Amino acid sequence: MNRQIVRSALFVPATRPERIPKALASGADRVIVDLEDAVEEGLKVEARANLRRFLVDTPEARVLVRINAAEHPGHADDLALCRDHAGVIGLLLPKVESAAQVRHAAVASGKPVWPIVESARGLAALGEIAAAAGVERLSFGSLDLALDLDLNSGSNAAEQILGHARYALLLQTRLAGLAPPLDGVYPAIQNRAGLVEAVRFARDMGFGGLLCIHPSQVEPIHQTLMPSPAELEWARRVAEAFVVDGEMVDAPVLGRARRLLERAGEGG
Amino acid sequence: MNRQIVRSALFVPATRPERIPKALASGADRVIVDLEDAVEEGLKVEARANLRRFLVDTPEARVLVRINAAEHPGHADDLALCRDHAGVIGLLLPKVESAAQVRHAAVASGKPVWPIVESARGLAALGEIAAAAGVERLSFGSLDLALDLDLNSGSNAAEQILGHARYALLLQTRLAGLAPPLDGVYPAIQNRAGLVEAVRFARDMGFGGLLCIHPSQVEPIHQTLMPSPAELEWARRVAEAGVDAPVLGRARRLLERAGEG
Amino acid sequence: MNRQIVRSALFVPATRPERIPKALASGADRVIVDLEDAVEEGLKVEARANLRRFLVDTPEARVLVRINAAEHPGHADDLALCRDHAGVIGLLLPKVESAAQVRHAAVASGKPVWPIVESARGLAALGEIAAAAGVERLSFGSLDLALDLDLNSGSNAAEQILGHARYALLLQTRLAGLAPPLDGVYPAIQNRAGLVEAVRFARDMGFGGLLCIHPSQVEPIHQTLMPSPAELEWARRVAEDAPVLGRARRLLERAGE
Repeated sequence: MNRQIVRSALFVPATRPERIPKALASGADRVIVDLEDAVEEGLKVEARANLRRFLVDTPEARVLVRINAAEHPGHADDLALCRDHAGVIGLLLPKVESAAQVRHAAVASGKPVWPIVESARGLAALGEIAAAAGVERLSFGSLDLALDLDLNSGSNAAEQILGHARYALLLQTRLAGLAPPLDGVYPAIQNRAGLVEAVRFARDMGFGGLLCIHPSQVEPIHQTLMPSPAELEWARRVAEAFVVDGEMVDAPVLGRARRLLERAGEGG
Repeated sequence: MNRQIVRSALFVPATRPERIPKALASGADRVIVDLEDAVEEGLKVEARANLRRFLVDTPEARVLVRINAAEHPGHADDLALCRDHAGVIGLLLPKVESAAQVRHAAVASGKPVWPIVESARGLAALGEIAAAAGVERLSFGSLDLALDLDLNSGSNAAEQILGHARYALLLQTRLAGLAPPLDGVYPAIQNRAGLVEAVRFARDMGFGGLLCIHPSQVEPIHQTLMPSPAELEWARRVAEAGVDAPVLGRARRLLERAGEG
Repeated sequence: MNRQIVRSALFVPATRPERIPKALASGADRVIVDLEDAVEEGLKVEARANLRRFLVDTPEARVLVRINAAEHPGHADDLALCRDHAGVIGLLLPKVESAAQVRHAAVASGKPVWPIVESARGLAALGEIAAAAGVERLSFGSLDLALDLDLNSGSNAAEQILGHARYALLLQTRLAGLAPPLDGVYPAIQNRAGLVEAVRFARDMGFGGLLCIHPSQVEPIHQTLMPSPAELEWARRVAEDAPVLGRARRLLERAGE
């Protein structure tokens, strides 16, 4: 919901509507139907129609939508689509650089916004962005930010620089009282070992999950985020409950126990 | 005093005043009597009484006091204890989240304040906190910060995040012209090798010392901060002569790190 | 060029004017004649004259000049030297701490300014510094910053802190639209392996090049920055999107074209 951990948010282009149910069947916590960078300019109207048809034909489906930003002439149409279909439970706003951009998207759609930091200018304004009314949680465009800062993506030095963006997302999350952020996409679909390392690092620094681009990435993300059997056995008992193994059942312990349950996908 | 290196600041819970003597004789640069985290809510009123009894009974003792946070009902009573006893030479303000909290504590106690940065809010306001009137030096609550940001304490990623926080504390120390800061408590009392690593890393990035939780940690901390014989020879000469401001200042820093401030 | 990659900027002390021609033939992208730290206080006036005579005697020479900081009594004379010689194509301003220091140097010299961030104060005011009129690009004074922050130079902890400071230069470069910055001097002239690693790390985080202190450092810097065969192929084609043109140009400049 607007406060649980999202372990995985899987992109699927609106140009491939047959892949939308496949994305939903992958077990990803959230599916993001993309109308933005994965859809060539000449196919945006067709893509929007494809998404409309999916939502009308599958009313129980729940998805996020990555819309075109305000500079694009289809921004209003994208927002209207988000506004008019109950199945759209939030939208990703790319290239976010101001609080105003967020508010416009949140009010026009009436839906929660996930600002995606993709530039240095967005990072510099993250304080105001994160504090904007309508923001659910933050994420960032790892590749896009690397390009904006002329980094050699994948290098240790680039990761050190991206660490600043990560720190900012984590700090602003806490300051603004947002839901757990998502780490950026790990693009090497064939490198399962590398994905696991990326997930471990994100988890260890307080991210709830990762943005992802192929159904095959879901299993390893979920596996790496999963707490131990012992932590879950304890967490479940603490959730129900009070003295549970010694400590009291206070907000810090429920927040702890309930965070374990959400990392295991046993929230709500 | 308000400018020297403090290599070690050892905590002793106010519920255990019988342990204060050992702390004061451990060689620790400062002893901190704690009224906060190490004292259960139900025993805070009592713990405050124990400290007050220790101060009156031991008028020569010199200690720091870690008071309860600003939003705690006992904050005023903690500040009154710090104000009324000459043996209290400063107070640690936990969970500092604004310059305004520092000012209230500084004016009410009339004693130097040591803000402990241990929350995101604290980091966000570190510029104004460090520059507030009454601040002696900053300290880092690494474990509390880790909890506040949901970090996996001890992991490589967590250490990267804590690096961002340490950088803020060190940069603001310099900008605000504060005395050398203290790095966080290393909790593994039975892991000397771990402690030594934590001290050397802290020292290498400009920290003056570490907060500590058991007398046995004082010796390894002091040993790891002790400058080499070479540094001390050179330092004692530059001191006797007192060569520009920064250079002479570094000579003193070496002498203080050797406990010859 | 005021917006190209500078792969290497080689320091030569003004007390050694005879070494300037060697530095200018080393292949270094820029030569920096130093009037600051490499010159003892008692020789600064003599050194300034050495440079002036060198510039008068050698009009085709193109150099940067590292002047004395704003608070040094010779700051005005150093600036006048930069103003009066057409061969001075820019100046390095040490221990920059305000936009006002940059504007003073830029107006008094009429030349581009290269602020050197070497103090906590400079870091704190970097947004204003980077945005000041006359700034070409930023450079990092890692050894002087390590002194200002009481770091143990060369240690892991010190490099972690320095990394945080490097980020500020990289971020402000992008926000202020400056030319590619230069990373700090790698002091171990005899450790070629360590130099190569320092250059690779710098390049990977977005630095255009390194400040250097010996001509033997130039070749390894240029070789480490040299893109692969495929990267240039693509770069040469795109030469013969606006941000893509920027990346293509960056590649060619890293290859010395």
